[PDB]
Amino acid sequence: KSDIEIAQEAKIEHIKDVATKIGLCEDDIEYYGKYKAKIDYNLLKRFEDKKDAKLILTTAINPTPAGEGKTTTTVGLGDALRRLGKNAMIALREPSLGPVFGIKGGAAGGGYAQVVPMEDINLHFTGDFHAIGAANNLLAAMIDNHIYQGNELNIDPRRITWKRCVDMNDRQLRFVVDGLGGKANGTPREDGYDITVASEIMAVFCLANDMEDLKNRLARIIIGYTYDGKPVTAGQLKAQGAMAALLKDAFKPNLVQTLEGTPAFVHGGPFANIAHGCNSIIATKMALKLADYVVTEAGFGADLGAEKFLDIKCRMADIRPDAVVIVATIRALKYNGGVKKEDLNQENLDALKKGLPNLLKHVENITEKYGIPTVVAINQFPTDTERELALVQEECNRLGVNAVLSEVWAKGGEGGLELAKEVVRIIEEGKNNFKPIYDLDMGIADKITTIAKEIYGADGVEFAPAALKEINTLEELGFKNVPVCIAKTQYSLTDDPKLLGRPTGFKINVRNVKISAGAGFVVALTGAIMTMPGLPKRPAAEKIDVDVNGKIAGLF
Amino acid sequence: KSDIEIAQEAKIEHIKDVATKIGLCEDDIEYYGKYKAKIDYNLLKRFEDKKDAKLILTTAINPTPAGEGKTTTTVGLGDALRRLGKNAMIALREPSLGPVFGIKGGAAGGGYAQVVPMEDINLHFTGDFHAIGAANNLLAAMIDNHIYQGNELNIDPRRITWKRCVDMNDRQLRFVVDGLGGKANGTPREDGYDITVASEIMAVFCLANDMEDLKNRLARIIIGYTYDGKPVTAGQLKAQGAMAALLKDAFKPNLVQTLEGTPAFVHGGPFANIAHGCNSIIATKMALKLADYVVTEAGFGADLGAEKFLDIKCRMADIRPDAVVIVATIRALKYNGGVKKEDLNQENLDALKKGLPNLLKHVENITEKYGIPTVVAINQFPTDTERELALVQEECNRLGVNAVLSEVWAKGGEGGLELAKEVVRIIEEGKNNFKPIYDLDMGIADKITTIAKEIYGADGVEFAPAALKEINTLEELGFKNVPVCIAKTQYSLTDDPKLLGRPTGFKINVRNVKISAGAGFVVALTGAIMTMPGLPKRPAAEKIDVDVNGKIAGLF
Ligand SMILES: [K+]
Ligand SMILES: [K+]
Ligand SMILES: [K+]
Ligand SMILES: [K+]
Repeated sequence: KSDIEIAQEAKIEHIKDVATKIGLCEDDIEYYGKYKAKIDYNLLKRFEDKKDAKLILTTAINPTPAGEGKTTTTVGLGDALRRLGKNAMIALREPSLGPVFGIKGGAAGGGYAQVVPMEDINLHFTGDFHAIGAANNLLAAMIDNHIYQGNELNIDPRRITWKRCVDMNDRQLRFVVDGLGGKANGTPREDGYDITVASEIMAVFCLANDMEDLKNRLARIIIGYTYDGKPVTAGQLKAQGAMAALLKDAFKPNLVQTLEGTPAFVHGGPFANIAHGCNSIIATKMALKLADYVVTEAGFGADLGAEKFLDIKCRMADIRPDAVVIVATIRALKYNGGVKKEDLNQENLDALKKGLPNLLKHVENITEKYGIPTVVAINQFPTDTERELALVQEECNRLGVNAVLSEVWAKGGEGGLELAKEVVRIIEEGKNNFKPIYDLDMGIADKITTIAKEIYGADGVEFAPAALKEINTLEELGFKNVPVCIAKTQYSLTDDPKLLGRPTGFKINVRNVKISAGAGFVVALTGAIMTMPGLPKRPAAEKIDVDVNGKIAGLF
Repeated sequence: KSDIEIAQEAKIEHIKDVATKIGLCEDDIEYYGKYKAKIDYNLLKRFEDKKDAKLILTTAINPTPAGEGKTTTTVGLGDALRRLGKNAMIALREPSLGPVFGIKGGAAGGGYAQVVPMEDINLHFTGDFHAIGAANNLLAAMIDNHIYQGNELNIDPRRITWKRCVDMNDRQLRFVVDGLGGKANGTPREDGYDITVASEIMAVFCLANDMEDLKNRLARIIIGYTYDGKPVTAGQLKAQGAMAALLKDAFKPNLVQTLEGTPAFVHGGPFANIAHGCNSIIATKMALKLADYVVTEAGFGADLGAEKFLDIKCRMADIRPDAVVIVATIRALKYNGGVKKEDLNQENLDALKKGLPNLLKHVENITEKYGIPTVVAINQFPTDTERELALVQEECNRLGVNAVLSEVWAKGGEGGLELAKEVVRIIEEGKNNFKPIYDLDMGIADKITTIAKEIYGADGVEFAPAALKEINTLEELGFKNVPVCIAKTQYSLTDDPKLLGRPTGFKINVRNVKISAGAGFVVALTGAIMTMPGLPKRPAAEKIDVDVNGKIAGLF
């Protein structure tokens, strides 16, 4: 009935047998128990000529309180594809350790569309996030040590942008002063902690093509500035070698499985606002060699995660999407029309009509702006009536797109058969003219404007004076030709979370612009950003427990 | 040939095949690749009424700038016992991650007496220290959250004794102020970081009998005090279940091997000054059920590690040592006699006899105070003369103990055959009257006095006023009947590191006394303690590197 019940009651295959389904020898894998394995990244060099699998991006409409979660569809579509005899696998992100102790934690997907072992994935898993945190904190220690030991690079300690990290929900570490207790114990400065997944190490980890590229990106990281305002890099500190060493094992993608034994890579986990919201390039590229179909996803709605998957990841990974699945629900669209959280169980075509343009804007963006075959996945809910479901299908058909019902949550891979059938159809029959919505040689401001106008539907962008200054400085430093990562709210196409549906007559306000040199993109900031979540009054930690066997209870 | 070259060239068995030597099937072990495995701690409870293996404690004379073992002897002796057809295994500590990036990694042992894989052990290994850190930092976050959300327990944030941690040599975190940035972001307070291995979680982890005992020790931890001076525990914050959950897999002992395939547990790693300097109780007790002989060790010289192994660990684990090996070198003895670091290669029987009393005191302690069969191990060195060796043997025999030559560094197991014979002999023939040198009934000050008097050969102890008040306070809080852990210099029997040989007519100055309630012992402080070491001018990290293939270089 519950997710954990279904997970712990399911009969699961040994990971070797899962690895066999994607043509991996037992010399290619390293066991972490019977149900987890790391796959060596060096084998990707052997498949240099094999040609990529069909790539299916699961995205969604702007998230709402009604549902939803697109991962059940990602898992389900992978399960359904294998039930139709296709050699398919999936690539997901790994979840952060911190929130599990705040707000319980949950399944990668849910119902009969999950990945397992759930307990391991929601704790240490294979240790990647620890390795990522250790790299981040080595760099922090080496920055301060260099200053402490003489400061030949002339780093202004007040201008260190690099932050420490920990994978806990600890608001107490948001703003600190460290290096206190006299000259024997450091150099006093203002500092702060991000949760590990927010570190630039994570974005670099997830965007590296190979171990060589990983080290190059690490060296490229800008940790701060000199007294005269010159960037100082991790390479100047000779830190990249040691950081790569700490990430040697972690960089190997993790093989797990769905409930129905579909191979699954769970690897990496950056944010979808201040970063790109996708799982590792190494895992995606490796999955594209070892299978015939690959279903992956990007965080939040298609205005953020998909936009960044297509305009950042695809171009850095040199991969091309063959299909997009835009997940949605009737309830969510009624919410976009004006219906209150409590009143969503009642039929309302007029609200559905008013809030449906949110989906249509997304469907329009993928088909018309990006030029990719698209299908809409409607997750079934008891409340839904035929009239409601028909209007969605009707409006999607006006854009030349099918809206298929999905019951992957209740019925697993069977519930995704019709979706899977349609996905295969649009791959074979649908026209694909994919290209990123902007060219790399465009100016940073123009790129931010392009995404704002083309994807969000804005009249334009209002840059603050500080933003304009920062852009000029970044272009002066030689970063004009990198992609753009806009940090804004997920709940609306605009930068105002209240404006639901398909807002018009609006502009985006960019307050600041900051480079992530390792990641290789510029972050454009709109509102306030949370990089370190806190715990609630009654943390879920209080009800987590162990004893005989262990047997960890209270996680879910 | 360097240590890393020996380890890299050695032909090593599959851990399955190592495990079978101590009666373990694949269903008992949990792989971490081909060469590492975790063994379930619950396995111990079905060997309930099996008789314990022969327990051998490897210890040493006081450390010197020269060298002396100690681990090489522990590893080589295990190898030697197996060569004699005995079912022997070893238990060692895991090294901290931080120091590796400052002053390079080191072999678990040395020469031809190593434990492998060396690289993995000097990095993340099986992830235990990350888990231990996560538990520590979860508790920190829960303390601050509780205060932040209302502080029903009435914790005075200025009297929080619990510290955050990280496994990096970062002096910048020794003294901090956190909780800044206004009321949305915490409560301002003074704070600090320990290196992870100094966390009390490490001591609790290492002293827990089982999961039930682990959870009870965790809940028992005092994290600070209320505004009216009452202790506040992790139990009251309801964090023990969550911390236990983080430590579930970590608490399972790690199985690895020596170069000659001798089974080896590597588990836990606390300091030998502010803690007891032994590997985990769970690994030792579990080794005692799976083998016929178990060789283990404690940090620093017998005045520290052995004292704490015998007076703290043994009583808590309910184990009895059968033999003790005191490792020593001629050069180290001559250094105790006043010879300089540079002039040790020349023969000097005058200095040898002058510094021999250090060894004689340790031999006297183990044989007369503790009443355990003892053998002295002399690690061979080319410059040692026959007359020097003869003097040491004569003096040892004067106290009814043999000094056996050990060549385990150069010759491996073969070099320790003669030691193993003598170890087997003193077990069967030697009179064993083992008892700790103090009963738990005794008061805290008397317990401290007894150790100084008996083990260090002190005239007594000068307790500072603060120490006297702290001892009384603790006894009133109900901590009178707990063991005592004296933090002092390792280089001398006294608290003055300059005083070599066998000093007489001295007293130990105890400035403070602090409780580790989870660990279940009291810490007596003499001098200054470093719980967070710094990086040097040119960190080893600078020469650590990875190539295109992911091969790590420069770690050693
Ligand atoms: K995790
Ligand atoms: K800063
Ligand atoms: K380690
Ligand atoms: K404090």
